Amino acid sequence: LEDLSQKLESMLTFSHLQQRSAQEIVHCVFQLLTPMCNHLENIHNYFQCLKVQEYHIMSSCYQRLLQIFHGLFAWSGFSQPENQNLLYSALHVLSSRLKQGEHSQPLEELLSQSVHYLQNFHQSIPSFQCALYLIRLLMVILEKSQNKEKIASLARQFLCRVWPNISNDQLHALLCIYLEHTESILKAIEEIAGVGVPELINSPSSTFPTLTRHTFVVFFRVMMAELEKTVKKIEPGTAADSQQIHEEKLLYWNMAVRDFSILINLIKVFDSHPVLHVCLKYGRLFVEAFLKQCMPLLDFSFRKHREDVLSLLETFQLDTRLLHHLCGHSKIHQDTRLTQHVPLLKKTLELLVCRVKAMLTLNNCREAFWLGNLKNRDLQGEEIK
Amino acid sequence: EPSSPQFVQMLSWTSKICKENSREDALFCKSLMNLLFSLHVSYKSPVILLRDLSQDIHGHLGDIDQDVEVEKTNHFAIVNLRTAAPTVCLLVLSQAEKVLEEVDWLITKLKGQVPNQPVEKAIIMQLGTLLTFFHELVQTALPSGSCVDTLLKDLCKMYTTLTALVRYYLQVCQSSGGIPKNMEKLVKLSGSHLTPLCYSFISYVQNKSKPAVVATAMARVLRETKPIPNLIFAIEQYEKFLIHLSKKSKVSLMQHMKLSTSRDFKIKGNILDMV
Amino acid sequence: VPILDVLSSLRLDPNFLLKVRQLVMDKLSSIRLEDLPVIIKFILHSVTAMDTLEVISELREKLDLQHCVSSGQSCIILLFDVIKSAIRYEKTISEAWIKAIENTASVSEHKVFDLVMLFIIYSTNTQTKKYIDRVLRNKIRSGCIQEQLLQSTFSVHYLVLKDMCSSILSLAQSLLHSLDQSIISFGSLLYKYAFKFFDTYCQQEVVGALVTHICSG
Amino acid sequence: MQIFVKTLTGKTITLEVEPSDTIENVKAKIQDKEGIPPDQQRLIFAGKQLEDGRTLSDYNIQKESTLHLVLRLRGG
Amino acid sequence: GRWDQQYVIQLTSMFKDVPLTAEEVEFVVEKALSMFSKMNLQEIPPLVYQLLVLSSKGSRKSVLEGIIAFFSALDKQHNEEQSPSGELRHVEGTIILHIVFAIKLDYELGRELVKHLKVGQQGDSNNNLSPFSIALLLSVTRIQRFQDQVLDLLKTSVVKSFKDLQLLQGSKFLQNLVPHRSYVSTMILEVVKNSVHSWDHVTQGLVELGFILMDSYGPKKVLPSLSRMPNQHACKLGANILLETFKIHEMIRQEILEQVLNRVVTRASSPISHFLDLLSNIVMYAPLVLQNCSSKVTEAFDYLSFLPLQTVQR
DNA sequence: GAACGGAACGCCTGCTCTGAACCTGTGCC
DNA sequence: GGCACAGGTTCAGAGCAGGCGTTCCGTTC
Repeated sequence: LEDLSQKLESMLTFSHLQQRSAQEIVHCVFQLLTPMCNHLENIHNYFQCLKVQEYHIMSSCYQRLLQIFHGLFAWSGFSQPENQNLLYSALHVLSSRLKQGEHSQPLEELLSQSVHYLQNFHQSIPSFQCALYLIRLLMVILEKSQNKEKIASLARQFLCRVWPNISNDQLHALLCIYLEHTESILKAIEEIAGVGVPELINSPSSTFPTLTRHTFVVFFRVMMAELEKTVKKIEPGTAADSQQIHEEKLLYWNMAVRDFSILINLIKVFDSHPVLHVCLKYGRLFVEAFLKQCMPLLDFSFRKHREDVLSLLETFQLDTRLLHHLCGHSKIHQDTRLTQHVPLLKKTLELLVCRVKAMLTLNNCREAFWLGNLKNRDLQGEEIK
Repeated sequence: EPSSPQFVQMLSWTSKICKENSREDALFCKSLMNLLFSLHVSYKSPVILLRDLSQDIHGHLGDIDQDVEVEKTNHFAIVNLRTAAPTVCLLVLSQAEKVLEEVDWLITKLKGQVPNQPVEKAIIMQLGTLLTFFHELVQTALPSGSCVDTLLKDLCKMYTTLTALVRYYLQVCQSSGGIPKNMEKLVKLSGSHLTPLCYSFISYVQNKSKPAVVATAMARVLRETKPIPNLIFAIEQYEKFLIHLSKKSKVSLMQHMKLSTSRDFKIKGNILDMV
Repeated sequence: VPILDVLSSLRLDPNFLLKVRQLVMDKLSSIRLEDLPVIIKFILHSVTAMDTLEVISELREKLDLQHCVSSGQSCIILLFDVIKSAIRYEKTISEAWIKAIENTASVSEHKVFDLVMLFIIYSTNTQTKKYIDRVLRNKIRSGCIQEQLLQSTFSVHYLVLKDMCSSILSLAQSLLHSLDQSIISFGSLLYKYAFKFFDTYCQQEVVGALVTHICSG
Repeated sequence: MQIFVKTLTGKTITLEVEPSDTIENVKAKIQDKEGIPPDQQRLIFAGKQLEDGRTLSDYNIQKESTLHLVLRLRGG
Repeated sequence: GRWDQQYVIQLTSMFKDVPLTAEEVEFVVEKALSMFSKMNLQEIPPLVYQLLVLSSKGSRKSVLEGIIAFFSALDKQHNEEQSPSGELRHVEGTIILHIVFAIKLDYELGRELVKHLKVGQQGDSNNNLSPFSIALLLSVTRIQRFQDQVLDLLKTSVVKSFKDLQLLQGSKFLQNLVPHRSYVSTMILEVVKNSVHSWDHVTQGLVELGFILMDSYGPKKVLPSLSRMPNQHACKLGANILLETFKIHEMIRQEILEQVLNRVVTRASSPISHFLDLLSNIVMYAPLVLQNCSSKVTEAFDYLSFLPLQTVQR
């Protein structure tokens, strides 16, 4: 199976192989894998429901199998219709791995049967990588259609289990998969950021484990990136759009902003190179999204829905300030690696200021825009001199 | 011919007219000055010229502190409250830009090489002189119009040029172990005189606030946003490259400069009357 | 028709000219082939600067070029010679044409005449080559211009492009350099059919060009 | 009349021929006095690749003027 | 060890077949290139052949550096002796031809060459180039893969030469600092002046460059100084090249003229003044050739209604 | 000795250079 | 009290440079 996974990886994403077409190889592989490695997969499940070197081997076999399945099912010749008769026979096989009689069945029903079969492995698995392959497999089976909830429950189980080491990138990919399928990204980070704390309270390893003093980094990274990606998707309409839609947009904004505030406040406890490296690199992206896709809405809904906007901006100052402090901190402890990403941040903040000025300028309240220079603090709260 | 005595007496006479006469017309003044630069540059650099003028502007127009007592009209006569604000600011600023083009051009040529010593020396003397120019300008209560935008975009040009000088020095001092004292003194000046004022200037411009098609209003306002940010970005980028050089010199160039001042805003109880 | 010869060759106001232009354009598809080049020549120097996109679109959607299909191929060569005489300098019509067809890149039912014109105008104007280049590189990408058009193109409209060998070959060469194997596929199909239906000189030229792309790129 | 050729080993070689004679004649003489056939030869004067059907009058080639050779091995 | 100046080529060729490091190929090439000075001339090209095919597996930039230093310095020696040719330029031509033909195999050499003579920062274009290097590049041009990059290089090299000279002239400070190097325009005309020595694989490239310049940098914004003044010294150099080329090379005067007339005729949508000024200058040198383009001449006279007035008149 | 940060060659974005015309403001008849 | 010239401004286009995206080597534990 090491050998066969090597060959598929080469072929899709070794000479005697390459003198054949992918279609030929996959066409043969249906007959060369499906019913008889399904037996072997079932046998692994039987074993893993329950000397150590065999266990290591059997885990390796399990991941190699599922890797083969993913390498199979993601073939871009199942996009085109020719290889899809093959897929219909394959699905027939996977469904008939439990139950027979439902012949020439609707495609989607057969998908449900296959994935419902693939559900039952969730507890057997010993290691991370297996889980990941399984999930990626399911997701690429399922896109042939709501169903996110099943992926989400599964991902949450496999983020929440014990996992007796683990490499960061695996987890990165798993949590990307979690968050892009969850209902509410915002309350997800909020839950996880009232839980970034018990890493400090309890264990010098939490109630959401896979969260060592190491692993915080990757959580943070993904929470920042996926949040910034989320809010970028919003389109501000016009005053033709109802106050109602504006209200829910603003609440959405407000939740995202306080989320961001909560994220950034975690820097004082977790000072390092790379956690800083993240908030610098991501903060600017957040703010830019805020400029390009809030400010026009505020221009629209100023004169009616103003007090919300003022609470919003006032709140947003209270981490903007932290970010400026961070820039200063980064300059003082003269760390090349962080300072690289300062000046675009700076430039981005001042541009926020000036955009607000312009925002009032349109609404005929320009003179009210007063400035004040800022006290110089570190991250904790001083007036450093 | 530039070196010919007739060029020389001509230039000198011109300068006497510029030292002598008020002459409250604008264009007349503008034409004289343009004449003067277009001669002078063929003779030698125009910076001490620029310095004298900037001082005279400061003396005539005011200061942002509203409380420093100053007059240096004696230098160059062709100034009033009518003359010097919306005209001569621009003109002298456009001459400074020509200087900064010349110097960035030198610097590119030096990185070309990889002769050097007098090159750098002349560059630094130039830069320091007109850095002093910018000092006397930046303390000034200019108007909210064009000359103010012009100045921001010439500062950006300034800092950028310094950044380029610094980047030159990166590629040198790593090989040898350098920063001759001139450059140090220059950065000392860049910190002390210019930068903190820059921030104070911006306080002035932004706090200074005192019918138009909505789409073209959008065009106007969004054109009005960029330069101050582009300034920031240039400053910070000076600072960043200093850090690098600090790391690769065994010197704190940042012991000279200061914690970068930054700007938080507010809103007040005026919106109420407007609605 | 000889009225149109005369009237085309006269000083007349653009308003009566526009009247008679419509008196022609209503009677386009109701005609034999024999008469069309002298008609079309008149039409090519009846247009304004502002009725250019409208009349190119009107014309291009109205025509057959296939109902007529050894007087057929001979009088279509004369039609194309009339087109060669009008495209050469009147850029207000040539750019109008380029942009009249790029704007009809939505519908994949745009036909032989659209590509014949691409080749002719690519050969014609040294200057507007790269707008054509970019238009076709976007066009090809959309699941538009495909083989079957090229097939019939070179199957019937070969005598016109028989002359424009190196035009085709330059296009092909410029295609095969880049990525997006659709590009490369089409540029290869171009060589194949071009080599197929053309003279032995053309064939000699093709293989020369091919071995050049081989030793070189 | 006398002329020179030099090659990839630096074998300065002296060729006696009339200027009205042609280039393939010199290739024959190279096959004769040096054993190198014509088709492998590539003859140059002063940055011009010399063809067969020409002569030394065509290229203004004169007494003791030095030619250059290489071995154009098709395969190698 | 000291090298018997006669039989050093064979010695050099011995290093060819031994597989060496970069260090040992570097040692041999640097010493063997230092040997160039203390020789007769005519032995050098086949030496260069062996150097090159060895240089295919080692340090090649080093060889080109040494080559160009050698030939640029000696060109300047000749120039100062002027203010020893009929062999010298001949050997140069042959060398150029060798290196072109060797690039014909290995293209990495092409890219390493061009990186060496990449202007990049403009001050490199005041130590990079000589007339000799330029001649090299214009000979290189003939490879269809290299007719873009080389010409973008020469073109943009020439425009930046003029942007420097304009800016230097309009300052005195800079004149008090710098001593005037050579500027690309005058190098290119020395080359053309010295193309009488009659290697003509250049001349097609030259022609091509002249046409590029006049095509690109000719009045199109004109139907300032920055966009105007040093993109007219370009055009003028184009036309100046062609006219000068034309006075020397009686093989070429036909093809120039057919291309020019194609340019004059098909356009006159665009302004083509520079071309007609050129054409007048050409004919006023030697009208006889215009018998040979009698064909295109008479073809124009069928188009001479559809052309506008000024065209026709000049 | 390994990994993570510094580093190089190409394409797209956007920003700038420039021109041209409209329009509106001021001074003189 | 109105008309003409100027100057600002703005838009449209086009062209080009730099930064990030992919891919690899140095430096610091």
